[PDB]
Amino acid sequence: EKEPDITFFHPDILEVPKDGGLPYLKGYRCKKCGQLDFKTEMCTNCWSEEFEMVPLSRRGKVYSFSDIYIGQQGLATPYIFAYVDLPENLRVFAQLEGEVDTYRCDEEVELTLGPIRMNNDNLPIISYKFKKIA
Amino acid sequence: KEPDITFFHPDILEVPKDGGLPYLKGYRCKKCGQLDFKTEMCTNCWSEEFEMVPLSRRGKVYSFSDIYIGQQGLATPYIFAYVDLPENLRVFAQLEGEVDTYRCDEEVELTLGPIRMNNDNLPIISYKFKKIA
Amino acid sequence: MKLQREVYIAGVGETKFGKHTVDFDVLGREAALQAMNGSNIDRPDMIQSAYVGNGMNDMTTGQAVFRGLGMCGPNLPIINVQSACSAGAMAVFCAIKDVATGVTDLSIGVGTENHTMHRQSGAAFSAARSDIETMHGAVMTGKYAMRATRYMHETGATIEDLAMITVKNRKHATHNPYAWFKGAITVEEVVNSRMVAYPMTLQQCCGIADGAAAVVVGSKEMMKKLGIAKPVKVAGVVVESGPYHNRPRDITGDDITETTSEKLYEESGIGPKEVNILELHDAFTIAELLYYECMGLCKKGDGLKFLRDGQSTYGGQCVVSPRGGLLSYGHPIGASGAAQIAQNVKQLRGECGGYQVGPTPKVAMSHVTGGGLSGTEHAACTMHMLVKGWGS
Amino acid sequence: MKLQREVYIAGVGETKFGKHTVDFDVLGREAALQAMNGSNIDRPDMIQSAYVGNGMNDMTTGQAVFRGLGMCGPNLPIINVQSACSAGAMAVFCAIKDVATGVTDLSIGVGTENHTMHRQSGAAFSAARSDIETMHGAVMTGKYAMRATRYMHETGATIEDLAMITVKNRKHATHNPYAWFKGAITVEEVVNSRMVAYPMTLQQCCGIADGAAAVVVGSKEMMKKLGIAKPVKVAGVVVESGPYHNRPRDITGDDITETTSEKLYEESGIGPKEVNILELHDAFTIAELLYYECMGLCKKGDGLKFLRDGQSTYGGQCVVSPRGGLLSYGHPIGASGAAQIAQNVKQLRGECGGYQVGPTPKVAMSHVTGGGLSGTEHAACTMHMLVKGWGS
Ligand SMILES: CC(C)(COP(=O)(O)OP(=O)(O)OC[C@H]1O[C@@H](n2cnc3c(N)ncnc32)[C@H](O)[C@@H]1OP(=O)(O)O)[C@@H](O)C(=O)NCCC(=O)NCCS
Ligand SMILES: [Cl-]
Ligand SMILES: [Mg+2]
Ligand SMILES: [Zn+2]
Ligand SMILES: [Zn+2]
Repeated sequence: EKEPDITFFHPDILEVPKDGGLPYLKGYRCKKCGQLDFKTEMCTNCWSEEFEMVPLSRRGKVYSFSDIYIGQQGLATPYIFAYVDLPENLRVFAQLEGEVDTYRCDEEVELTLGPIRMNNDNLPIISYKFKKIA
Repeated sequence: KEPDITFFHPDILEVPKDGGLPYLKGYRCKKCGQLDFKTEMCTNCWSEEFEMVPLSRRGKVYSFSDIYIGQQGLATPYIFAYVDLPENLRVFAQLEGEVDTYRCDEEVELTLGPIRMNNDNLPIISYKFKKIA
Repeated sequence: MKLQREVYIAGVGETKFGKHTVDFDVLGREAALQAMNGSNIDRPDMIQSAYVGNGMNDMTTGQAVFRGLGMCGPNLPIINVQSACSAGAMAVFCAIKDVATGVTDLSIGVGTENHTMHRQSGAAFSAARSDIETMHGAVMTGKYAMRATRYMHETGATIEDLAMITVKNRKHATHNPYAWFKGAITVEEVVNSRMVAYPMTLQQCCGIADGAAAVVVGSKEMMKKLGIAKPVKVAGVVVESGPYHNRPRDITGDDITETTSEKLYEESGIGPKEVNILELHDAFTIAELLYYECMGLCKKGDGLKFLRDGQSTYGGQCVVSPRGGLLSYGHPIGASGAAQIAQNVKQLRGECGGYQVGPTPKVAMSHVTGGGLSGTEHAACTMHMLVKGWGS
Repeated sequence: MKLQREVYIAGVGETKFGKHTVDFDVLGREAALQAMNGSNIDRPDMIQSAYVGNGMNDMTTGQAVFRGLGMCGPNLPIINVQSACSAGAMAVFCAIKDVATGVTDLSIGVGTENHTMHRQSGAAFSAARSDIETMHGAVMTGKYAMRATRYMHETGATIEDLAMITVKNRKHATHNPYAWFKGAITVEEVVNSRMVAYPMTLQQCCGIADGAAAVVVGSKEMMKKLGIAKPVKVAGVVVESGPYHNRPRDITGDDITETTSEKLYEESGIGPKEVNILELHDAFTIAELLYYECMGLCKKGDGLKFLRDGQSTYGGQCVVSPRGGLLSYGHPIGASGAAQIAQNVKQLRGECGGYQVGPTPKVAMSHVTGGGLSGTEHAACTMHMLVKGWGS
C-alpha cells in the first residue's frame, strides 16, 4: 500500500515530547476507582471513562526474560524479551537490548528507544525497549 | 519435499491400466444393499463390507452454474454441476464447455481433465462431464 | 429445544455492517457493551455466562471480545461456537439454554466477524476446506445459484422474478443506518449487474461484510431485577443438523429448513401464519423465495405469487427481511444469526424508526443455516421464535 | 458448574495420535463410533445432542464427523465449540451440561483435529500484530520460558530438572499405542535438543499432531438401561476465562488454573490430595511442574521437590501424565481435551495394559487451558474431576 504502515508504537503508551525532552512511558489512572493501567477506552475495574495521565518511571526491573533463538518470522535472531516491572506496580512486556546470556532476574533496567520489528513497508517500527544501566 | 497429487481420486475414479474407458466407482453395502460412493462404513447400517460397482459413464445435468468469481487462485470462468447418474447417485463435478450453453436435464458423459493446479503448479486431473453428440 | 422455564431478552446490541477496519474483537465488544447498557448492566461482574459465535477469525473470539471489558475471570465461563452461518444464533441459543435450565439467571450471546481485513476480494467463499466439492472448485455463490437454475427450469420463473427479492430487501433497509446496501434499486439494475454465478448477479448475492451483534437473556425475575421495560420472550428455539446423502434431492426444497421450522412451530405453539416479521438466510435472492414455501408461509407452488402479491413486504402477511436481510447488511458469518435477533427485538419494541413495521409486530421469527458440507443442503440450521413479553 | 443431577461417562473413543493422512472428520468419526459402541448403543438416535471441539480445520466439523455415521438430521442438534486447546474438553462439558440439566439423557462430546495435512502459515497459531506482546515479538515458547527462568531463579531448579518432565512423560507412554513419541529418552538428549527460547529446548515443547477422542455421557438411569458395567461418575467440571490486568503477577503461579482447580475441588467435594491420576496441559515441561503447585498437589515452591521425590510418577501421590501427556501424544488442538478424558476413563477402568497405573486409580482429574492474549495467563481453562462410579 502506498499509504504507509506505522513506524512508531504507540502514541498513547510512549510519550516522545515534541521539544526533545526525554521520552517516557505513560499510564492512565481511573478517576473513579483509582486503578492505574495503560491507556484503555474504559476502566476494566469500574467501567469509568474518566482518567488522568500518569507519567511512569523510566527505571524498571527485569522480573523475567528469555533469550529467543527461534522467534517470530521476520525478526533477527537471537533477540531478548522480558517482563519489566515499574514501581507504579505496572508490568510492561518489552525487548531487552544486549547480548544473550547476560541478563538475570531482578536486574535493574532503563527505558530506551529502538527498532522492535520491520513494518509492511520493510521500514523499522520504533518503540520502547529496556537496557542495562551498568 | 514430497510432491502434490496430480490425480483425484483413485477411490472414486478408476482409470484402467489396460487403457479401458475410465469410470466412476460406487460401492454397494453387502449387509443392506445401499449404494454410495466409497466410505469406510455404510451410512445406513455401519457395515464395513462392500462390493465395488462401476457406475454409468452417462448422466444428466440436474443443475449447474457458470462461475465468474471463483475460489481464490482458480482461473475463471468455469462451470460446475450436480450430475445425476442412473444408479440414483448425485456427483458434483465441473462441466467441460462454454458458459451460456448448458441446460437442466441435459445428457452428459464422463471425461477426464484438469480441475485445478496443485501446489507444484501441475494440473490435477479428475472427473468432469461433457456434452454428448 | 423445550424451555424448562421462561427466558427473556433484555438489552441487544448491533454494530453498523459493511467494510470495517477494526477487527472482530472490537466489533464484538461494541455490540456486547450496547446490549449490556440496554440491560441496565453497569458493572463487569453481572453476566454469568457468555457464548460467542464466529466463523474464521480466531479460536478464542469471546475471550478476545470480553478482555477489554474486564469481564473474563473465574465467574464468567466463555465458550465459543461454530456451525458456519449458524454460529451467531447458536451463541444466543446457548445463552438461552443456560437461563432456561437454571445454570444461570443472566447470560449473553455474541456474534461477530471481520472478513475484509483478512482476505483478498475478487474471489467467492469455497465450500468447507476439507470438502470434496471444494476440490472441484465449489463456491457458495454457485451452490445457491444451482438452486435458482433448477427453480427457473421447473417453474418458468425468470431472473427478473428473482431480482424482486433484492428490490424489496433494499427498500426495507432504506432508512436503516446499520445496513451496508440500501434504498431504491430497479429490477433492471439488479439483473444487469455483473454475473457472479449464473443466474446470480452481483446484486443478488449477499456481501462479505464485517459486523457484530449481541443479545442479553435472563429469567423473569432477572428482567424485573434489572428494570427491563420491554422484555422479549423466547417462545421457541430449535437447532438441527442437515441430513446427509448422495441421492438426487430436490434442491428447490430444503430438508432442514422445513423440519426446523415445523419443530419451532410445534414447540412454540405458534404457526407460520401467525409470524408478523421474519429475518431469514437470504444469502442469495433465490433462498428467500424458496423459504416462503419451505417455512409454510404459503402453500406449495405459491412462493412467487406470495412475493408478487406483496405478502412478504409492508402490509402483507409477514414482512420478510424488514431490516433489509443479508442482501442489505451483507453477511459476516459469525454475526448474522445474532444480528437478526437484535433487529427483531427492536421491531417488537417499536424502536426501528423509519424502517419500523406497522402495526407493531408481536411475533418475530429468525433463521440462519450454515453450509459447505457436501451431501447436505445445509450443515446446520438455527431458528428463534420471539414474542412480546410485556403486558398492557 | 454444579451438576443438577448425576452424570456418568459410558463409552469412550480414541484414535492413534501422530501424523495422519485421513482428515479430522474421519478421525472424529472413528472416535465417535468407538464411544457409541462402548456405550452398547443399539439405536444411534438415542444420542440426543453432540458437541465437537476443533481449532482450525473448518466451521462445521461436528456435522462433517457425524454425517458419515448417518446421524445428521432433525434428531441431532450439533454445535461446534472453540477455546483454542480447551475445545475438546469444552465439547465434553457441553454434553455433560445437557444431561445434568435434563435437556438430554444421553449426549456425546468429540474433540478432533488434523493439522499436518493442511498448510497452516504459523500466524494461525499466534495472535495478530494488534496484540501488544506480539507487536513486540512474543512467541509462546518464550512466554513459557520466562516462567521457567523465574522458577529456576526462585527454587534453584536446573534445565535438567525441567527435562525430567519430558523423560517421565515419554516413559509413561512407552507401551501406549495411541501416543506418538514414547519410551526412554535421556536427560542429555532432551537438554541438548535445539534451543528455542532459553531454557526451553525442542524436546521440552509439545509438537503438532493429528488425532481425535470422544466421550458419551448419560444419566444414572441411562447407564442402567445401556448395561454399562463401569460407569465413570462426573464428580465435577469447571470452565473459566482468564483474568486480564497489567499488574505484576507471580508467573510461577497461574491465576486461572488456581481458581479453576479450587472451584473443582469445592464443587466435587474431592480435594487435590485425593487425585490419583492427572492429565494436564503439558505444552511445555515447565507447565506441568508449575501446575503441581497451582493445582495444590503440593505447596507453593515445592513443585521441584515433588518432581524429584517421584511424587508425580508411579508409586507417588499422583501419577501425572500417565498416558504420556501432550509431550508424548503431540497436541491436535481440538482433540487433546477430549483425549485426556478418554484415557483417564480407561485408567479408572483398569484397561490400559502395559501403561495401566497400579493400584487402580479411583480419582482422575484433567486440565487444558488455551489461548492467552497480553495481560492474561490463558484465555480459558476447563477441568474435569472423574471418579469410579460402580460398586463392588
Ligand atoms: C458476490 C461477491 C463474489 C462479490 O465480491 P467481489 O467481486 O469480490 O467484490 P468486491 O469485494 O471486490 O467489491 C467491489 C465493489 O462492489 C461492491 N460490492 C461488493 N460486494 C457486493 C455485493 N455482494 N453486493 C453489492 N455490492 C457489492 C463493494 O461496495 C465494492 O466497492 P468498494 O470498493 O467501495 O467497497 C461476494 O460478495 C460474494 O461472494 N458474496 C457471497 C458470499 C457468501 O457466499 N456468503 C456465504 C453465504 S452462505
Ligand atoms: Cl449455507
Ligand atoms: Mg437410531
Ligand atoms: Zn475505575
Ligand atoms: Zn449398509
